[PDB]
Order: sequence, then C-alpha cells, then structure tokens
Amino acid sequence: PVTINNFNYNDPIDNNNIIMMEPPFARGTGRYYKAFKITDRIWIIPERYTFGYKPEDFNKSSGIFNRDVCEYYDPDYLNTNDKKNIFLQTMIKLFNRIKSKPLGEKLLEMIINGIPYLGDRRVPLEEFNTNIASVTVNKLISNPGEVERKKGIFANLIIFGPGPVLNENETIDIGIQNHFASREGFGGIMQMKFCPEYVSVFNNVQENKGASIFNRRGYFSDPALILMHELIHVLHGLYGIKVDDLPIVPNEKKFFMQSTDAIQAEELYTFGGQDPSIITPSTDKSIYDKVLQNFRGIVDRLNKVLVCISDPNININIYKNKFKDKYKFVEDSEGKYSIDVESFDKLYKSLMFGFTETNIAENYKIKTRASYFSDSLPPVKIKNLLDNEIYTIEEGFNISDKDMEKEYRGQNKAINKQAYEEISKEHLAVYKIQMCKSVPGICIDVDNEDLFFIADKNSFSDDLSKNERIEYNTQSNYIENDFPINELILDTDLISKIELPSENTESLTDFNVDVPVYEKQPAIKKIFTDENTIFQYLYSQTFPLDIRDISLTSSFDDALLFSNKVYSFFSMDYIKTANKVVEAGLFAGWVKQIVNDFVIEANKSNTMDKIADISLIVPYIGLALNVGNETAKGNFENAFEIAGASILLEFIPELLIPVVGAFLLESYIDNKNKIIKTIDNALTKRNEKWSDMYGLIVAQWLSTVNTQFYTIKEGMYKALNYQAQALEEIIKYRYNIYSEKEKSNINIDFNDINSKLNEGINQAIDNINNFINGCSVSYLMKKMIPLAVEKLLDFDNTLKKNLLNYIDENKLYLIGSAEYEKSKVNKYLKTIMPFDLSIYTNDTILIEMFNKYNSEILNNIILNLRYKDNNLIDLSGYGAKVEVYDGVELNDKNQFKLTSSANSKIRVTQNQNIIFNSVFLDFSVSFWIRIPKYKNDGIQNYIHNEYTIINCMKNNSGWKISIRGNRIIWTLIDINGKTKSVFFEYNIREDISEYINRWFFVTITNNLNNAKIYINGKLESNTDIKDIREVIANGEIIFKLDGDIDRTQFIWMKYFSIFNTELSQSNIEERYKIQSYSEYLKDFWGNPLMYNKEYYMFNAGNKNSYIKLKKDSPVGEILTRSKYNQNSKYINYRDLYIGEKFIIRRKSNSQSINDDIVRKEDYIYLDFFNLNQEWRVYTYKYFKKEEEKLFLAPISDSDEFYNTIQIKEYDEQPTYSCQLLFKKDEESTDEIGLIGIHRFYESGIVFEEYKDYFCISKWYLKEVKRKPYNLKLGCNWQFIPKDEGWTE
Repeated sequence: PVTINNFNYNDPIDNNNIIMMEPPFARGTGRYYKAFKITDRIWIIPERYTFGYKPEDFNKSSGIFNRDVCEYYDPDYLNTNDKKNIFLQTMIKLFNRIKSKPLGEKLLEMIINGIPYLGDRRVPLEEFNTNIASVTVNKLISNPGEVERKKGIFANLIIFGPGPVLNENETIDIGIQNHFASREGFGGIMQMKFCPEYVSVFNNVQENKGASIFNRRGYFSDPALILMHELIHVLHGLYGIKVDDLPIVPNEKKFFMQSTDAIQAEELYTFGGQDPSIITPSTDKSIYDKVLQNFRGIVDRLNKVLVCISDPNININIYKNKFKDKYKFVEDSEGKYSIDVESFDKLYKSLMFGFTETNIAENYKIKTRASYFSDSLPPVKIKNLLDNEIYTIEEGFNISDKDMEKEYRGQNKAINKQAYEEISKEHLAVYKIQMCKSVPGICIDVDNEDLFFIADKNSFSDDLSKNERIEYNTQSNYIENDFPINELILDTDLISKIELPSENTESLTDFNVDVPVYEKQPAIKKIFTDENTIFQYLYSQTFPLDIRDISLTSSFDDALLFSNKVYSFFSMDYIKTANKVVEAGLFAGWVKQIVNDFVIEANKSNTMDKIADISLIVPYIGLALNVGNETAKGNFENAFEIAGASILLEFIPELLIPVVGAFLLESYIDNKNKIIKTIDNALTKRNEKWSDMYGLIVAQWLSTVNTQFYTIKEGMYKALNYQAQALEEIIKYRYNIYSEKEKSNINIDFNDINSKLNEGINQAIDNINNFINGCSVSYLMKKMIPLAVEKLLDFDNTLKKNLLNYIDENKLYLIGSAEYEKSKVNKYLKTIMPFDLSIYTNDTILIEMFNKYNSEILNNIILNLRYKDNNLIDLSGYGAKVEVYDGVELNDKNQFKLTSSANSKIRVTQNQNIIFNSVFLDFSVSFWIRIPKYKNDGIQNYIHNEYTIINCMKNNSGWKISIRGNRIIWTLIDINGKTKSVFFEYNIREDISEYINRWFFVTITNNLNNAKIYINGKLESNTDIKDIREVIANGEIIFKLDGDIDRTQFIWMKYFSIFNTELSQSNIEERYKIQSYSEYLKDFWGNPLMYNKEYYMFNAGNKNSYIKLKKDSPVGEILTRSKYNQNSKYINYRDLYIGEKFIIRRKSNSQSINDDIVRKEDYIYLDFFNLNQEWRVYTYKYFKKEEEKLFLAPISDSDEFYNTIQIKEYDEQPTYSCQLLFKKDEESTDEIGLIGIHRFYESGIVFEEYKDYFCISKWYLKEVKRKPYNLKLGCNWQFIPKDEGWTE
C-alpha cells in the first residue's frame, strides 16, 4: 500500500522527511526550498514556481502565456506560512483521495516505484551515473558545523505550487545537453506546478447545465482528477515513454482558425476518450516502436552494467533487480536480461491507454470534459477543500449524504454554489483576435478559443505510402488504443514488490541543465477582414451594457450599425410582435404571446423534409450564423438539399490520402511452405492497410471536420441564448415603463417566462445537436471514406497482379497448387472491408452518432436524381456525374420524358468507391413512371416488341429495366452471363385501368434470395435469384428507349433513386405516401389539377358513367360510356373523352392566385361548355330532401342558388380522386352536401325505368368520415384532360 505522511509547514527540518532542497532548475545556486516528503520519492514544495518566469509576470497584464486559456493571476497566492500550510494539508487530502481507490493507489505505487534509471544517453552502457541533474537532487544538511554541507538524494516527483497562471497546471521534465532522459527510456526527476483551489470549468455541449440559460451553467473540476491527470504525465516521464513524434498542429492560414501549440500524442493518450483516435494507427505504431527501441537500449545496459563511479555505495544487484521489475524485463536462470514482448505489450498499453483522465474519471465517478478539444470556460475558486461538508476523501464534491452523487450534482455550478466562488474578471486574461473592417474600420474582439480548430495536413503520418517487404515471417501490427481497466485494477504482478533503494546518495556536483525560459505575448492580435461570418453574426445579436431600450431587426447590417438594434434570425411576424408596444391592460397578454411565439420559432428546429429525403433540417441555422458558404443568403433548406453538410463548413480541409506503398515479396525457391506463407501474409498485411487507411480518415475527420461542426453547435447555443436575452431585455423595458400602480395590476411572473424560454431553447438544442451530428457523419461517409476506398481499391488491383505474377514465377515450387491459391488470392482481394467507426474508437457519443446514422434508411441512398435549374443532378451526396442530353424534357415537377429520338437519353456515371458490391447483392431501385396507352392500330407491335429504358451494364453483367407492351421488366445478368427476371404486367382489357397512362410507383428490391417488384407499395411479383452469382451494378446507367419502338413511343419518369440495401414493404409504403403528397389536387393521370383547363369528369363510384346536359332540362343525366369498337382480342376500354367538358374557375383571385394550380380547400366555380358558352353548376338553396338534382345553367347570380364549391380531399391515403362540397358561405360551417350521383325512378305514360342524375347529397357528409376511406363512394371525382398518352 501507499503511506501519506503528515506534517505542518512550521514543523522542524529533520534532514530526512522535511528538508531544505536545492531544486534542479536552481543550477546549484540561489536559495533552498523547504520541502516535505509526502510519500517515498515524492516531494511537495508549497511555493510558487518561479523558474523561467519574470517576477512582474505574476501580475495580470496585457499579455498572456497560453493562447487557449482564460488565465487567472494572483501574485499573493502562497505568500504567508499559513497559506503554505493550507496548501500542504490540501495536497495531503488529495493524495489520500487518490489512494482511496485501487486505480489511484496503483498509479501512485507505479509512480513511487518508477525510479529514474541511474544515468542518461551520455552514460557508458557499463556505468551507472548518479551525478546528473535528472537523477540526483541536493538537500542542505548545513546545521551547526560547516555551514554548507549537502547530501544527495534520489527523487521521482517534486510538486511545486502554481506559476504565474494559477489555473495553468503543468508537469515538467528535465532536459540536459538538449536531450531528455524522460523521453528516451531512462526517466528522470519530474516537476509540476499545481494549484488545488482555482479549477477549470467545462460544460457538456450535447447535454445541459441543469438546463437553465439564465442560471449559472457548466461544471467545475475535481482537483483530484486534475492532479491525477498531471500524475499520469509523471508516470510517462518516469518510465521514459514521454516520447515525441508527429504532432497535431493547427492550421493557422485563415483568420477564423484557432491558433495553438503543437499537440503531442502523449498528451492525447493521457486524456483518453476519443482523443486517442485523433492519433492515426500509423503514428500509434511509430510511438510504440520508438519506446520499444528505448527499452532495448535499457535492457542491454542492465546486461553490461558493472559499476557506479559517481557513488561507491550504490548496490548494483539491488538496482538491476529494481529496473528489471520496473521495465518488466525477464531474466533467465543465468541472469541474462531480455525483452518479453507479451509483458512489454501489456505494460505499454497499461501506461498509455489504461491510466487516462477519462478512465480515472469514470472509475471515481467524477465528471470531466468530453474531449481535449473543447471550449475552455473561466475558472472558479473552491471555497474550502479542507471542509468535509464540501469535499471528502471518499466522494469529492459528489457527496451522497447531501444527495449530490446522482448526475454529478456536487460538481454542477447551478446546484452546488456553496462550494465555489466566481473569479474577478479583472484578474483574467485571454488571447483575443480583433477582427477589423477596412472602413476607422469597426472592430470585434473574438476569443481565440471560439475559433475553429482545424488540424493542418502536416499533422498526419504518410507512412502508408512506404513500401512493405513480405516474408514467411511478416505478421500484422495493430495497436489497440484501449486497455481493460478492470484487469489493471486486479493485475497481481503489475505493482512491483521489489525492494525500493534508499534515497540517500552522493550529493550532485554537475548541475548542468537546461532551464526553460518563458515570456508573455500580446493578449490581442489585430487582423483585417470584411467578412461577416459566424463571429460578426453572433456579434450583431448583442448590445452594450449601458443600453436598456432595444428593438429587434431582421437586417443584419442595421443591427451592426445601431446599438439599439439587435439582429434576429426568427420570423418576420415574431420580430414585429417583439417590437410591439401596448397598454398596461394588454401587457400580460402580449407577454404570453411573444413568449409563446419564441417557443414556436425555436421549435422549427424539428422541421422535416422527407420529400427531399432529409428527415431533419434546422431552417434557421443559416440566418443565425451565416457560417460556411454564405448560408444566410437564399433559402437554407434548398441550399442544403443541394450541397448538404459541406455548406456548413467554414473550411474544406485537404485530406491526406497516400498512394499505399507497393509490396515486395521475398522469394523462396524450392520451399513450398515459406512461399505459401508469404502470399497469405501479404493478404493479411493488405487488410492492415485498409484498417490503417480508415484510421487515418477517422483521425482527420475528428480534428478537421467534427471540430468545425462542434463550433457550429456552440454557435447555435449562443445564438438562441442571445435571442432569449434580447426578448427578456425588451420585456423588462416595457414593464418598467409603467407606473408602480399599473405594475401592481399587471399579472406577470418573470421566472415562468425565463422557464418557458429556457425550455424552448433546450428542445431546440437537442434538435440542433442531432442535426449537426448527422451532418458530421454524413461528411465522413460521403466525402471522406469514398476518397480512401478509391486508393485502397487501386492498391488492391496493383497487389492482385503482383501476387498472381508472384504465384506464376514460383509455379514449379508450388506444383499442383499454384492454381488453388491463384484463386485464394482472387476471392480475398474481392471482399472489401466495411468501415466501422467502433474499430478506431470506443467513445460512446461517437459510436451512437454512427449507429444512429446507419439506422436511417435514407442514408442508404446512393443515387437520387432531382431537378434543379432546368437539369437533373444527383443529390445523394456521392456526386454521380449526370449528363442529360438535348432530347430529354424536364419540368420543375421533377418529371422527365424519354422519347424515341437518339439524343433523348441520360448517362449516369456512378461513384465506384461505395460499398455496393457487398458480395451477395443487396440493393433497391425506385421511381414513378407514366406509360402511354397503346395505339389501337399498333397493338401487335405493342405486345411483341420489348425495349430497354434504363440499362446499367459493365462487363456484360448488371441490371436492366425494360418494357414490353403492358409489362414492365427487371433483369439481372451475373458475371457468368446467367439471367433472371421478374415483372409486373397490368391488364389492358379493363373498362377503367389504374395504370395505363397514369403515374404509378415502382420499387424493385434485391437480396440474397429474391427479386421483388412493388407497385404503389403493394408487392406484386417475386423471383428466386439464388443461382445468380455476382452482379456488377456500379456500371454506367443509361436512360433511353432502346429496342424496336414506334417513333411515337415515349415514357415519363420521376424521382429515380437507388438504395444499396433491401427496402422493406414498410419503407416502400412510406416512400410511396411521401412522394404522393401535395397541397394541390391531381387529375386522372396524376398531374397537378389546373384552373382554366378543360376536363372530362370521371366518377370513382360509377366507372362506366359520365355526365351529359339533358336536352330539355337544366340537369345533367348520367350515361354509360362507349367502349372500344374494333375487333382486337387483346384490348378493351371505355372512352374517356366523352360527356360535357368542364372547367374549374377560381372564386377569389387576389387572395392567393398567381398560380393556376388547384389547392385543397380552395373555393371554386365548377363550369362547363354548352356550345359557344360557359355554364355553371348550381344547387337550389331550398331543398329539404336528403339530396337533389344539380342545376346547370348560364352563368348568372341568383339569390336562390348556391354557386360556390369547395374542392376537398377526405382520403388520407394517396388518391387522384377529390370531392366537391357546397357550403352556405366560405365562413359558416353549414355544409349543404357533396356532389355525386343518385338513382331516381321515373314512371311515365309510356316509359317505366330508373335513371341516375348529377346530384348533391348530404348522405356523403358522414360517409366520407369512415375509415378506411371508401374509394367506391359516389362522391369521388377525377378530372380527365386530353392527353397524348391516351388516344381513343
């Protein structure tokens, strides 16, 4: 176990556990420091760290030391013995808390026993030298008797108090003659500047700080985790693995980029979590290798060490035993030391991935920031860590007796206010970027922290481009940035049980050492830009403190111009109400109104856009921040549908995607085993190449893209809050304008207001977070992974020949097998590795994002052709090249027509880098189509001639969609030429067909077994496709009528899209209902219903019937449609162009016209033509019966007839039918009835019979309410205009 010593600053010097030490950076001169041995090899010097700092720099100035920290200054901290003692007692309490658990105690035991090797790179392998500043430190024994006698001691860690910046804790290593023993396998005394009271604050971006924008937010850190974080660095330095390699350096070429120091992998390993994933598997291995090479030199020394010249009293065997356990070397029965790969491996992972801030935090149930890369808030002062009511050894701030264990309540700033104190902003300093305009140009100060962190291309290793030699030896190399924290906590032989050498030794005489020199830099950097991006937009949403009367504006430019003007990205109506002034008696009402509006506006963050295959879109992000590519101009939803996530990025990073180095296989003539082994190894190494490539991508996405999206998320949180703050300000102002007398009667509750505004904001934030996370993943998958696959596929091919050629040259030595493997090589380089984020990270948030994304069917769209600027483009996000030739017609209703002309075609060159070739065939194709009726005189050719319409082939393999008369066919052709088809044939002898010349929905799905065809959501045909082998489907897609067609043949299509998976009957039904939806009604053929267009009327309840003005009566009789008269046996139908020709007129124009489209609920006039005149459909106002014959007469205004109709749609399911309702007036809720058909009996002097007439019945009013909706209802009508697709 670990023992924590006790003492008070005032205690006497005993030259043993309380000494006068000469610190390493004192160069053996200057004064000594009273130091206390808190535990073996660990000292505490309760004083400020002054080494390398100028005395005046302890005062706050116009400068800063670190560009990414809100630095707090206080030169008085620790300037009295009582303060020093409080520091001492506090450290003791933190150490006790650390050891209070197995994980922490082990970290301490490891640190205590990880004594620096005796010597560094300069020492001869056969020697131990203690006379160097990294191994020995002196204490002044000098009591009475030769004032100036000094003893040397060994030490592992010396912990000082804070340097100039209290909240800037740092672990420091000793460099000598330009080198660091702590970075070369030796290890060396470690130092640290630490402050337990002023700790960092952080706030979970995805979460919420008690969910209160008006209350304090964020969480304050537990000083014990802060200490353990630094202790982890100590551990690394003590074991000599604090190696340096290719660091993450931020790009700083643009003004919006965040400046900062290079970040070494060791730092990111220490934090843990997702951060390790920012270090590529390549650089992971580099570091791994460097460390191993360091231990190799050390293990060689242990075998050659013979003496210690610096100290005759040092016992060689004791140390060799100690270093053996320390580095986990194994020794044989003779005493020969070597490296055991398994043990080295376990030790390395334990130290780099086991002890991390993340793992420790999770173990101690302490909360911390999500990642190394996240906005750093201002620090706070802990009132009294020494008071067990606030902080305890066992639980820290999260004390259960105070019910502060759950949700880290003890660390929440809005809950545990008795534990901390805000800091005087007067003592804080931050690096700012002053963004100036070319104008005296106006200036805006932005905190470096708020800028986008974008890792520069130079941050990532290019080791993938190097060549690899293959051999019967060659094995895979995977370093898991993970370690089971439980086995570490239960590891029995981990913690050394080998004697710890005495600390006394010869005093140090060689004080040679490099002392770091520090200096502040300007806290403000002025740059010039006339850009108005996120920073200016956020600024335009604030207002000076000396201003209390403001008004909202949608004009960004004015907001920047006037201090009393504040920018708002909310609706025009929201902005007018917010600026509205009212009488005291109407104030309460107004408040309830504008607050409610705020919530409604904020909630538009849950806007859907299913028709464009986008489930979540936050329409106002663009207006709010104008981030990325001018997202504040134009409509944002549209801009997104076109370019996607990419338009939100402030910068498009240049990815590093190297050309994977070539393999060199070692030849083994005669050896049959070695040669086979080689091939297989190359096969596995190739997989290592795919994995490493992916790891390289993930790392870039995390440090160059996801970080940008993080800034955006933060920006939205700030934006929404500014808005709330602005409304609250306006409200306060209006209220306070009134007199006390008036206020007494105004019923207002300001805390409920903030509450409601707040709730609106939280709901908005969760939406925004989902939206933005999805965008991030989208960019990874569609804009990064594909670029990597391209190279990997290339590499593959190059290796394919490389291998077969290899198997060729060695043909003989392989004998009757060169063939067996000739294929073993083909079948392997076939199956390509699917990307899986959980392989490169274990961060729960990131995994969830990925799983969420992969569960949303719409992310399976690999091709989505939509209309834009009179042209079709792929909006799937994979960027397919689309060539639409001159013979193709396109309209803004997403309809495109393929005619019989040669130039009437579309060529689609697909993205070859998408996992489409899943090996077993899994994909769907969907689209709407309108196939014209057959020419009556050309029925023979129609049923005999098959012609292709969409063809996708490559190497005589692929899929095809074709047509033969009334049949639509789906065909597959595998690599071997085997064929399978499935088809849907519709009847051409129906009096009334639902398909001939009518828009209908098609969907073909393909899985390992079947090929299914769905029509309007319903499954229609199936085919077993087991035999079918590999089907190459990523060839060029050609849309064109190909076959022996009639020159009049044409086809209309809409919404053509492809999915790289099998859609379920459920997915299809939904897609069908989504693409069927519209505000307007449709005509018989399925096109928008138009005003001022002749139409024949169809009745769904009486298919074979039609309306005709009765010769003598002002009524419409119902007649039986005429039928196909010719003698073909293949066809039959009822004429559609018969009966009166109606025409829908708009009732009120100015109200909403400027369009000829008929929208549901519109009020219309239903007219028709009686020769050279236009007549109208009327209803006698006074019928008392259930129904009555409609009145058809010239257009006139009779006070006795209703002439206004409201076109309705009562069916909730897709339909081309519509209903016509007669209401008393547009306002009342008095329904007269619906237009339909009724049967009347007529008994005359000569004729006795039944006749149907064009009527209005109230009976329908209740029937249309039933469910499912009765399509056979006689009140269901459809309008039929003449159409080239239908001739009779």
